[PDB]
Amino acid sequence: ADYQGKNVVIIGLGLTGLSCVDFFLARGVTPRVMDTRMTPPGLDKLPEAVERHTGSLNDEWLMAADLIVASPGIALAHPSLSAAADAGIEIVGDIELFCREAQAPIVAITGSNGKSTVTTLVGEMAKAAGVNVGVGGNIGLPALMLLDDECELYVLELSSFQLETTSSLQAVAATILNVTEDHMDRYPFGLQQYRAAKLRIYENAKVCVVNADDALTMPIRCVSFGVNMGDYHLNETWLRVKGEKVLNVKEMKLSGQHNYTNALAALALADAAGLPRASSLKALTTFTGLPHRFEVVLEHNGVRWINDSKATNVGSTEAALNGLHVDGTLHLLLGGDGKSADFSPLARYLNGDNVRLYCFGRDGAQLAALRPEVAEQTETMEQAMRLLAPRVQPGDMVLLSPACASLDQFKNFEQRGNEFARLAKELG
Ligand SMILES: CC(=O)N[C@H]1[C@@H](OP(=O)(O)OP(=O)(O)OC[C@H]2O[C@@H](n3ccc(=O)[nH]c3=O)[C@H](O)[C@@H]2O)O[C@H](CO)[C@@H](O)[C@@H]1O[C@H](C)C(=O)N[C@@H](C)C(=O)O
Repeated sequence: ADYQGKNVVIIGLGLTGLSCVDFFLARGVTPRVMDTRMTPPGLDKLPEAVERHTGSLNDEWLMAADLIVASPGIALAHPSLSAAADAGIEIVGDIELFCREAQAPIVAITGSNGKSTVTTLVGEMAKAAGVNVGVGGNIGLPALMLLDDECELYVLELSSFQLETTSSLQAVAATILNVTEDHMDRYPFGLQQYRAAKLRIYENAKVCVVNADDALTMPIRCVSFGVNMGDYHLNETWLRVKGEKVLNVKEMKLSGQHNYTNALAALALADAAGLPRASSLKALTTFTGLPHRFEVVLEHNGVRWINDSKATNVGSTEAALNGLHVDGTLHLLLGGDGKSADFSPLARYLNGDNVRLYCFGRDGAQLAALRPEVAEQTETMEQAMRLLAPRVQPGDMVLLSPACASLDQFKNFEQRGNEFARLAKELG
């Protein structure tokens, strides 16, 4: 697309907003940038020639714009932004800008849990085939920074927020891995509205890949994956495609059923994107996992300290707890900004004599109320760690799986996971 001479306004001075500033500058367009945060993180890195407005949205800028580029962290329902939409002013996000520019097939992945794992796996499968692949999006590397003429395949992790502002995505293969309650602070029409954002990923997708065990992943036919059913399903555990064994999961470094269905989803996408299955299976055997995703950061004196800081919603923490074997006591850390989630689905995991909860952050009290007689509540994760650490015995597990966003107290979930790992190494 061509932006020359257009009045471009970017909302968001984070990672996305900075990559858009550079995008436009490289195209001979100086945008203006605003953010409702008084001192947003990207303020320091903004080129000096770019006008910026912080502490609020600027309606004079918004109503004057030819194009508004909204970072995923601003709600389209923001009254300033709905006013501009009502005036007919075009509003896109960075993924939309990317789709207009990208000149290779895109594999697009969203879901409440499993997103980064499946995105990375497809990237590894591409690489195993010798394909020049760009991997980014919500996984952390702004998509516009992937744009490269030598690139042969793009693998995008996409959030519901990013999908809301995207209209030009025509994925070669698209999946919603699963839909579970998240971001309810951004969706006042609840689960179905959230689901509706995610369902945009299927629009104009050549192959849609659905979770046969999750009805909400299906369009209101798709290739399916599931546990007992699906085109890609599980059979010691085997990955199968239509009844034929393709991989004994003992070859995988990843474990857990939810990761075997992740592997199925990734293989489905890779097959649809045309990647050779043999090299795709190869990548499945090499991939060791992601940082902050059920990551053992210390195993010492018969205790494992596990960094699952990436568990920022209830479904993710369920995937940690569901089927979890612990020889002694599980010391479970929960806490942060729960984004108005119902935490009560976690209750069925917290029974018995071998569980201790340490709840912190903004929604610490609602987390501790899950089972009051086994729960401590502190203000911070550090206080919680120093509380639990004396109590830890050989055989125990210490699990940070906080079911919450970290934004109330931390820069991001990575920072939260790093601080846990330092304290584990200190106290363990
Ligand atoms: C909230 C969000 O969608 N974050 C994704 C985004 O990061 P970026 O730094 O660009 O975010 P942003 O849009 O500036 O928003 C960050 C924070 O700033 C706040 N913010 C943002 C703009 C504004 O004017 N006002 C304001 O208060 C937001 O509400 C949010 O609390 O773009 C990055 C590159 O694509 C992503 O990696 C990053 O995903 C993270 C890791 C995430 O938490 N995503 C959510 C959606 C999730 O996975 O569930």
